[PDB]
Amino acid sequence: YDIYSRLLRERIVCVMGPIDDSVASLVIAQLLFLQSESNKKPIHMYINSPGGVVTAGLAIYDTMQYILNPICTWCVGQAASMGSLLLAAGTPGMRHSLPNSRIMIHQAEEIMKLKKQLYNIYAKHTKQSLQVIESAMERDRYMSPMEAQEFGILDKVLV
Amino acid sequence: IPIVVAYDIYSRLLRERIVCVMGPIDDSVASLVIAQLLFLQSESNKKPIHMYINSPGGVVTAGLAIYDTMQYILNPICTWCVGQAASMGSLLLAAGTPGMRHSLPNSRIMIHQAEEIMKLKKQLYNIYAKHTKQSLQVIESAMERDRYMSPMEAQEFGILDKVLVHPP
Amino acid sequence: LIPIVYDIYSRLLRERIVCVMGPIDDSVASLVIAQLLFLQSESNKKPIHMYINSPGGVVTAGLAIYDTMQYILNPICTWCVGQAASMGSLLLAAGTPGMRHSLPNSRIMIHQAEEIMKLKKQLYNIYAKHTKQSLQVIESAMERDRYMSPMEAQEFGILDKVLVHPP
Amino acid sequence: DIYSRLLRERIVCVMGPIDDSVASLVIAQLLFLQSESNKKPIHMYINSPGGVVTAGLAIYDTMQYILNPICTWCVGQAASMGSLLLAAGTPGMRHSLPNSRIMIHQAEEIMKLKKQLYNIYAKHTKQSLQVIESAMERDRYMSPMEAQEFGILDKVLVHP
Amino acid sequence: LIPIVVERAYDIYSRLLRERIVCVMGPIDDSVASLVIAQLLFLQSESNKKPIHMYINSPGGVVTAGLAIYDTMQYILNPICTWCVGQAASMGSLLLAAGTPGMRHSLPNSRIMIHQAEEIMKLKKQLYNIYAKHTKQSLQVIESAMERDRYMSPMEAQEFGILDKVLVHPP
Amino acid sequence: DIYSRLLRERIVCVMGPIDDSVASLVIAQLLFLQSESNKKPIHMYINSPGGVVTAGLAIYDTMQYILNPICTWCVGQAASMGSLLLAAGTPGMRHSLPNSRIMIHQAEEIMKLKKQLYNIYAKHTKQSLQVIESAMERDRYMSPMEAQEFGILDKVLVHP
Amino acid sequence: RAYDIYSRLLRERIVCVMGPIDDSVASLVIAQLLFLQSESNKKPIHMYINSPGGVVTAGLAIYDTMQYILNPICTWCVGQAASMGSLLLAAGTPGMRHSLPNSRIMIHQAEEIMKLKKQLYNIYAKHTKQSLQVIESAMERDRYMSPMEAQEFGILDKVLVH
Repeated sequence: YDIYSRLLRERIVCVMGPIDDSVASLVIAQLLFLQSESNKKPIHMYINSPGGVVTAGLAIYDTMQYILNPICTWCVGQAASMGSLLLAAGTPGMRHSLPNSRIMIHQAEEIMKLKKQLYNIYAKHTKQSLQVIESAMERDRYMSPMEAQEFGILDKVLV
Repeated sequence: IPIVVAYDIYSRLLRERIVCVMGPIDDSVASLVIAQLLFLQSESNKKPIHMYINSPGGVVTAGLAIYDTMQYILNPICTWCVGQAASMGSLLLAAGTPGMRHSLPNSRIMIHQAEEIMKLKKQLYNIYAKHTKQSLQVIESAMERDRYMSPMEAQEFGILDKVLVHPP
Repeated sequence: LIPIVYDIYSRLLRERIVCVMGPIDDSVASLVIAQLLFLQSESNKKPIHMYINSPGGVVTAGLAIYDTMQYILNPICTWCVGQAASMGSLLLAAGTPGMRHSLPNSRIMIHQAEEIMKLKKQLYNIYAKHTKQSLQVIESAMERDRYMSPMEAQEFGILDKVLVHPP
Repeated sequence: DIYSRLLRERIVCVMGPIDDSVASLVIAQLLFLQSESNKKPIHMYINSPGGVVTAGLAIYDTMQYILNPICTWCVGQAASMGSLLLAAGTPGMRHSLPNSRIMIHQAEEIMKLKKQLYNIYAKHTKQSLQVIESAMERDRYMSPMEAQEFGILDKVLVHP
Repeated sequence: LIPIVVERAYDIYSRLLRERIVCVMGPIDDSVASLVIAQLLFLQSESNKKPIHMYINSPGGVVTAGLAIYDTMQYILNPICTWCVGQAASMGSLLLAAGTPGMRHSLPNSRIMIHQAEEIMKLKKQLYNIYAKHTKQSLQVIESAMERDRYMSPMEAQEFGILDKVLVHPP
Repeated sequence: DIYSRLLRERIVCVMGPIDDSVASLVIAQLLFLQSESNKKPIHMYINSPGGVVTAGLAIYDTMQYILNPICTWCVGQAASMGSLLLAAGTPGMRHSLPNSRIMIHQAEEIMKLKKQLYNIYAKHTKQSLQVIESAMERDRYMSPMEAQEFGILDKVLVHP
Repeated sequence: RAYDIYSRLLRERIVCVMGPIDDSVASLVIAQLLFLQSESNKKPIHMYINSPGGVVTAGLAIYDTMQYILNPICTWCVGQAASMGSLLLAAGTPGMRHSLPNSRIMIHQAEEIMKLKKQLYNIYAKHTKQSLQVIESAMERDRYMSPMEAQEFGILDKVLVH
């Protein structure tokens, strides 16, 4: 057992380092395998992502929403734009984050269309309207997890 | 890369009859996927295979190689789209057992891609028509247009069979 | 990389399925000939399947594979997958007459000091021995650089049968 | 692996520059060892020229999350985030061998980022904010004996 | 990568060593010389009389590495069975001729060539003498023929004395 | 593996540069061998052109904390930090082969670190600090016989 | 392939020193040498040399280990032995330094270079029985010596013409 494999036995899936197509392949593979291992038990996902490809991160967001396990997401260190989506996509009520975490939401025409999809999915999961998020995506700033608990991304900031 | 107990994670999923086609379609990916399928079809003549696509494109002859073997295998084939199925990916996506080319709601799909390339394009046209039922000039118009499509819109063109907003 | 427990190619090798995929170089020539001589060691009458997907290759490595294929008594079924270009077509042609197959969309193509023109006569000669067409016929085919469909490969004798679904 | 045989005896070797890759290994060993037991401590060997700021924080809050006592041994150089991790050891159990060197030194999020480091240093070293603010600004490696009066180490060890 | 056929599982090359087959394939190097020399020493320890088959496909290589292989080939008391496949050019031709007489072989379709710091001369003068010993040709025929740059058919090499049989089937 | 076969026999090979990477392994191997036996000798073989000072200092620190007698064998050259390791063998069992090549030669912070090097040589070579000053200034490798009179070695052996 | 047949060759006490002598090769060679002495203090060791020389301070580390050991060392030059590699060839036990019929041998390779040059001369002089004057003159010359020239020089004892 590699420690990553030992962790996977306890249904802990890491996402750390920039989300590329290869990390997505491993994360999707583990998730599908963890679903077939159990259609009931939770899965824990640890997010430390400085960034990610939009179509890669969208594939993981799809897979998480279209899987029947409860997904608990933990912010360790930083969840940049693509990671903040994946954090906010964990099952509502079970999105934890560590005290000194850093969250950032901010990121031709097809890119605007996909960016429009991101606006819509962020509005659903954080339960803000479209216009609130339209401004909050525009501001290129990190935020502390206490502000993110109020903004609606996190549920409980864990110390 | 994770291990599971000693199978690699992919080696475990291959037991669940799942073929991961990700990344560019190249000779190695085709060689590996063709070989995977030959094995899986030797384990059963009837059990549906699941092929999961996230691919930006690839070599035209490589995608045709997987397409050919997909036709020759007797098993049913679920073809799922996670992320994107561009260029040759859309042919592999279209090539599943008609009626069960499933997909995931936020995917993005793109059919768009001397005389060898021209004659070869007239082959892609015919095979898209057989799976998507469309007419040849319609395909040539759509293929000529370079813009992503949605899984709702993809199902209206016929490439996808069912978007799943969740497991049913 | 490769699905392992005893990767898939060792697993395919066990059923006498010998891949030649990617270009034919001396490195792959060394491996392919070794597999053949092993498979002849375990059983001599039984079939061997060779799957060819090659864009081309170094002429002297393919020739090494070619006369190795001739040397063994096994019937060698060749399967053309995506490409049999240049030497791949010659390796495809080397199968036991009747058993050189293609998938319905593969592209087959035979176009390629003093030794190179002498090497080409050998290529002329060896294509002719396997395709039964005349010598000037083969010199006319390879002078023009074009890919040709599997239906045409049947009439030229390179294939014997294109298989959409098994009989 | 001599490294994996040191994991059986509850030793985590944070050596080399701190990066997200080093962070993934380190936090994973820590979470595993807590699952093994909640009583026996974790021995942490720090030797790091430098570190990604958010990586070192990810170790620290993982450090402070676990119920284990964490024995922190500096060997060689514990610098920048390595000094946060060196301070991050449980109070009463921060060690060094006598030849080591230590350095605390290191867009509004950068300002808030540097600010949150001040608070954590103040919590564990118990020095006031102005003391730590000036000290981090001083680009100077400190000797362990200076670090010990500054409070970062409980014990400097000569021939234990 | 190499197909791992199971038996403990051997590489396909390790399987062929069991059958006493040494694959000298690719450009001859100091590393290939070490690999090939070690295999030959192990094979004599394996059997003091049973033959050793050497498959040669070498575009050439460093002469001082080729000679190191050839020297052990001469030293080893077992019969050696040198098969040309593909090509045996420059130093690979010397090993092709280094097998026991009447047992050096060539596939019907191989291409063979004997054409290749003043040691370059004294060593080249060495190569002529070893070619003279093994091909049974005189020194002058070798001197003039080695300067000709041209691959030779297996029939021409047969009549030169390098190889003893070109066949189509094992019989 | 051959190197781990030597570890079974209590041999630790500092072969090549003393870099952060190799210091981590040698420290780890040393801690292991202290646990295997609390009394049996530990043998060290040195062939080092040099390395980074802070990593060599981490090796020296551990060698001093390990209780056991450390036999330092010079095999090849011991340049810069390797000679400090060689001089840090427990007195009475610092050895070298006849044809070995030995070399002690090497901002404010480098000065401070280099002032540390002086004393650690001084207390092990039994030389006055001004003497270490002059003999650490000259860029010249010295024979094992010359090193014995300076104070680095104890025996220059030709056969055991 | 490379490193398990050599593990087999370690079994019958053959140490392959091939490729340029670098400290990694030198450190592995001495590690094998001490290990083989640890197996038996009296049995022979076979050394196979094909090296286009290498780094002098590590070749002296190899050379010093060879004079250290109790087991007799037999050096078999194959191919070419150059520079520092020729020092290993000379340093086998007198009476056990051999070569193939057509190997090639060469003895040619700050104050440290000058001092290193002097001590190499003593080693060659001790094991080859020449005068230091002969070694100076013979070490300047760049030429490779034939095996028969090397036997008469005294570097080697016997050539395996048989």
